[PDB]
Amino acid sequence: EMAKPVLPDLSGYTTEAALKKIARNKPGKITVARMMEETGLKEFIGGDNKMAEWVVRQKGIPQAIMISDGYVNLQDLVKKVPKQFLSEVSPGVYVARLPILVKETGIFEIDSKTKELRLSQEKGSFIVSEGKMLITNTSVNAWSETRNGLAAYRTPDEFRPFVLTWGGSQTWIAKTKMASMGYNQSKSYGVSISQYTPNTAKVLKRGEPTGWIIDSEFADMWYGFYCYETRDFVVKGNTYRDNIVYGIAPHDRSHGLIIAENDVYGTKKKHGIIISREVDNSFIFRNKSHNNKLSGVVLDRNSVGNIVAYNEIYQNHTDGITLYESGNNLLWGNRVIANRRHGIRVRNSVNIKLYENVAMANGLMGVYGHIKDLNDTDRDIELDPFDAQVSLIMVGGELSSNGSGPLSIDSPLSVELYRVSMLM
Repeated sequence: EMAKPVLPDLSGYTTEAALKKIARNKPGKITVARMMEETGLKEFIGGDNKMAEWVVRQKGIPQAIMISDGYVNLQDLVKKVPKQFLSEVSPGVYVARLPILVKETGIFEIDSKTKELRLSQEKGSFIVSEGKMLITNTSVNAWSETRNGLAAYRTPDEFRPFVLTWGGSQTWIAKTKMASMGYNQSKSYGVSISQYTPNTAKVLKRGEPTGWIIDSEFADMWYGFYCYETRDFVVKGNTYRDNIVYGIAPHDRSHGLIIAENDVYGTKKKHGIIISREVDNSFIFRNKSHNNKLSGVVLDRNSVGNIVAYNEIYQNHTDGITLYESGNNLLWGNRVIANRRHGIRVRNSVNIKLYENVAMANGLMGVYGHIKDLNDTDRDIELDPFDAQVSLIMVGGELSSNGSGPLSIDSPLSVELYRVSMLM
């Protein structure tokens, strides 16, 4: 019998507040130099021996547009960078034919002056930032010069331009549209916020990256959003639609995240929203997650101490919410409606608290709890251990009109139920 959760205040996460976030007074230095001189690029590309695909895209030794030692905007880049590498094809509309690296001391901005920054698929363009970067009231899209359109998704391994930020960086995106980014390659999922690989991290010690993404739209992305060892990142007021694998997908010891008031739908292969592998102490609230190929919302691989609250979770093709091996979480007052399978499913998770959830008209159970032996499976039990136990407490809310019944919990360690409505 606890009190309603205290959810983080979202009032200060606005475009106006984001504009006031970078230092524009000290102009920066613009260089077109070699990719493989830079840690920001080697870190995910690999050694000199991995440079060939880039040599092919660029038809020469691989280069990048590099920003450092101060502030640079897109309009600045256009003037100082050769037209072959960054062209204005119509007013406000640019095509980058090289990648852009914001170095550690760089500060990079795109604003409403830019109608569209097109990143060339053929030429191998992408955006990496180790510094400060702000993108507002504009469009950054993965662009196919061959098709003269968006680099629309076709196959997992086909390169598409992406955005990636490294440890010690800070990023703010607001009122921006991005489409067709990312593919099945490390750090290249689409929009990725990431700490350095552990080897590079024990050296640089740059500390975890952070930032906001607000009131923006992301479409046809491999992952709408991805992060790795990321702190207090904010994702609010966005639309993630028709993305490929995942809508919003925090990973790997990220924490303090705020994922709120997003509308996530139409995910083609998997989940609307997933936090996987020790994504702890985060907040998932007031989102709509619907019509996704698998679950509406997933907590995976020992992702603990989270609050999932007041989300509208409906018409997903499997579960509303699935908890996989992720104990000690609170689900408060979610409305989980008309998902094809279960409303809320809990596998191998203990101390799950279900308070005031409405689970209605799902195809199977309203709430389904079970255990499963994961030893003879593809699971790396060293990296991701598990315990075949399930336990939960349910208080209030309502379970009704579900296809297979209100609840089923098989072989529970313990289940307590208090004043849950289950209508006949």
